[PDB]
Amino acid sequence: SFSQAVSGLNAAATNLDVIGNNIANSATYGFKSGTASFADMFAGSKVGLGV
Amino acid sequence: KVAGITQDFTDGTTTNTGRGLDVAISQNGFFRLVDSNGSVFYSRNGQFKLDENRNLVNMQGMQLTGYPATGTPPTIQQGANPAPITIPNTLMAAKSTTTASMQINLNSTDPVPSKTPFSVSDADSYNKKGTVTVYDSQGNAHDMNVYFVKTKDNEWAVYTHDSSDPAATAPTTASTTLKFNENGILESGGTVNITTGTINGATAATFSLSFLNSMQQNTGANNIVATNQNGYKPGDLVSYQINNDGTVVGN
Amino acid sequence: SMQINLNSTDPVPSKTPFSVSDADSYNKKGTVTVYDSQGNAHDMNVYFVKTKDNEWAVYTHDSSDPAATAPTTASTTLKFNENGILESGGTVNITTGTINGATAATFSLSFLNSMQQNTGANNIVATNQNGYKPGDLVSYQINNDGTVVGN
Amino acid sequence: SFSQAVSGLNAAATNLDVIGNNIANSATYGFKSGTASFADMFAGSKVGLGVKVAGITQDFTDGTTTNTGRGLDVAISQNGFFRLVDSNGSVFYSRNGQFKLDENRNLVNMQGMQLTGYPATGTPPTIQQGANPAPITIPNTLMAAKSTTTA
Amino acid sequence: SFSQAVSGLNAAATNLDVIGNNIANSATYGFKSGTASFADMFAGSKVGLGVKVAGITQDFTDGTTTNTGRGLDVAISQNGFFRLVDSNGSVFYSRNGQFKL
Amino acid sequence: YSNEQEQVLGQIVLANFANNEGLASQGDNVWAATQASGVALLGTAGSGNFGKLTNGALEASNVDLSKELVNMIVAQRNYQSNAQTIKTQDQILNTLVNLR
Amino acid sequence: GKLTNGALEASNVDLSKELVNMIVAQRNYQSNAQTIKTQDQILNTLVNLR
Amino acid sequence: GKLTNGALEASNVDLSKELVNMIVAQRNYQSNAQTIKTQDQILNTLVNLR
Repeated sequence: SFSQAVSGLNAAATNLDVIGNNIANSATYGFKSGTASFADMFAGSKVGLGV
Repeated sequence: KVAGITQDFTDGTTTNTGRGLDVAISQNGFFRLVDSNGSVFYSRNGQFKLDENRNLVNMQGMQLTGYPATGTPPTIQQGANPAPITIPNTLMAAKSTTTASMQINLNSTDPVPSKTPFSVSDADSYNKKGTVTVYDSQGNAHDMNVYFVKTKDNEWAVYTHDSSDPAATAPTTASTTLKFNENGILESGGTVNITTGTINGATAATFSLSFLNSMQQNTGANNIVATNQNGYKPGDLVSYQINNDGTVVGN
Repeated sequence: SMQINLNSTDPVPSKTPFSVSDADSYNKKGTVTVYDSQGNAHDMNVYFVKTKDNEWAVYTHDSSDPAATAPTTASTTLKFNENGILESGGTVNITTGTINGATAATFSLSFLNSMQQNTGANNIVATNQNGYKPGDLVSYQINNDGTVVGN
Repeated sequence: SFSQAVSGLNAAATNLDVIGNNIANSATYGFKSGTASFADMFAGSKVGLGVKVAGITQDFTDGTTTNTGRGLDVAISQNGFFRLVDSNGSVFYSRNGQFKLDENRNLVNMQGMQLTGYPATGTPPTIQQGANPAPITIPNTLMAAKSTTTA
Repeated sequence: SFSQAVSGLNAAATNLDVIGNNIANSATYGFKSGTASFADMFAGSKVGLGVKVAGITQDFTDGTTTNTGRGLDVAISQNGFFRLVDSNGSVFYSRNGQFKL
Repeated sequence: YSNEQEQVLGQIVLANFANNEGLASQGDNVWAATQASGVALLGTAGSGNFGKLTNGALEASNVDLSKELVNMIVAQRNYQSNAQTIKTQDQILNTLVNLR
Repeated sequence: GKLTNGALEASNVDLSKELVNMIVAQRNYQSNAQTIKTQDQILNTLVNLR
Repeated sequence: GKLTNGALEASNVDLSKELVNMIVAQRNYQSNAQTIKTQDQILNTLVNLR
């Protein structure tokens, strides 16, 4: 369904904007890089349901 | 004959919603609610708002019922009966400091302070100045300076002075004395019921200061590694969370 | 009722004696809107001055009555303990003024659960009063308990 | 029979209307997202009777913050709300910070509704925080010179 | 249902042609840019009505003053405006000093 | 000012509510307080429950049109499934009538 | 102000920001096109159900 | 008002607003076609009794 897709779609959106922030704050003194750590979704069903 | 319409109770796909007050389970549990009629109902929806009275309701205004937060520290009570839980703007009142502890690591190579008798205006009268900021029965700030003076081998005079009290005198009579073993471990003198000063109609804090886990270094600096206490300021409210196992906490 | 947290480190105000127009003559001004039997709004200004440690001279003024006398007596006195618990003078009756040929409103003002804050300012937490304007109609609802209501 | 699905059609039509509003209100500053909330009907019958919209709510997260060099574009990032007033004296609340001056040099939004602020009275003025909001007039009033007291 | 989205359409078109103005108006002297600003419409219903222009407001920060060898090329580098009258005596206010004799 | 001394001309009051969700949005970026919103408590920037402010930066909208574009098609498909359950209700009533 | 005589003022646009703002205007125009075409085809299946 | 020299006055129609108005007009045309359709078949179930 659409839930794994939207979860996934967002994950990529927040990862893209974080690494765009890392490109934008390049050579700004004392800036630290940011990485978006993700984690998968599960529930009572055996099949996975997103990130 | 239609034998009856059965629900199925497998959990749906839990959906990550960026809102804060949107807690939904994924097992066979059931949220507990009540309406204004006085009848207890059971739901599973995660849409949780709060009224103008700031009690947590569903979208239909039916109040969530939960185990209360009773005591100071607020905990569960031995009647085990849930109640409509609220998030108030009633401020967190301060309580006097009762247990404060400061851990210290003092070098054993430190010479005895020269300029005797003790003075709080003389840095060469003590070996180490430390600060612990305690709070009294009303709860204003008290920057208790504690003072470490090497008397002799493995023995350290410990003086106390409220810098926040302009009406207080300097410490000249001994508050306590850390006496260490041969091994550098604290033997005795690691506790004192010490009373603060009295400021602006707030009566003084009378707290148990402890020096446990302190140890005498051999070469280094006089170093405070860990201070802790149970006194604080009146915090009104900032935010709140639904914790992951069900309870609600308030920043 | 006006529940309000009071700064314990507020000084006694430098402007002495009390003034209703001069801002530095009091610690904090608050406003509660009350209503009479005719229905006109009276803006009761509560004035908090601190007398010494842990009690407050509370003066009241009916600023919606322009012909009213300035208060020079104590409307009440908020007394606090060492823990900031309200002690006495936390509930007082008070008459308002009249204007446009109305009747005087008299109400019980309540300061219960007012705490004395250590560090901060004086901030009004919650006021509630049972007086209200006249209202013609906006809506009308049929609640599920067979009770018809108008709003 | 038909009631379940006509309720579902009305629910999806309100849902599409809300999210079409939200797509239309992209990149308008201070807009907060629309969200629908649904619930199912029941009765003494064990079968179900459709879906009602339990209510339309907003999404109260923070938007992203775009640094604009215009100094009269004050925004906030936490729970607060700007307190505006209109020409009719009615109080409103908003988060759109696109603030003009008008002719009379008090801070309006780009609609014309004036801000409210705690005024500053004296020489030199301080925050007269008496919980009494007033429209922030920012005039061309001349700095009245004062005397030296401590050189 | 539909009017919200066509409101979003002509709002984005108002964005697009004021931005196409400013791009077409780039690198002339003494123009100060335009900016479209919006607001949502609502009614008694809690559901929406789309978006309108709140207005086309101009930014009034200074452009970078460029050196030019012609002497009749004045330019304010602050918050003043010139003053101009015409053959019909009406007052007008400018910002560039393309001042021919 | 021109003598290079500044004087405070006021402070922008922020306001919070019991709940944000009870706010009845009026016909602008404006919201308005209600009975359902709770009466607004007022203050300044950074005191307790209140908002840390910024100077020239402006707050963009919070919509993510990826989630909006993926929600319109799920509302669209369950709209069409609601259309098909009234469609098959029509067909079962049609074969209910003309059975004789 | 404070006038200079040789220097003449250039424009106010920073055309990087305008050239990146036209793209955002283009794409939320296209998403508004998406919601009118989806209201078109939901009303299409609202007719043709019989 | 202020007459101009060489600029022409282009058209009033914003064609997106008309392209959605033709959509809503044609679909409630189709809805009117469905009510004459159901009036047709309730008339032939009124006729074909005998």
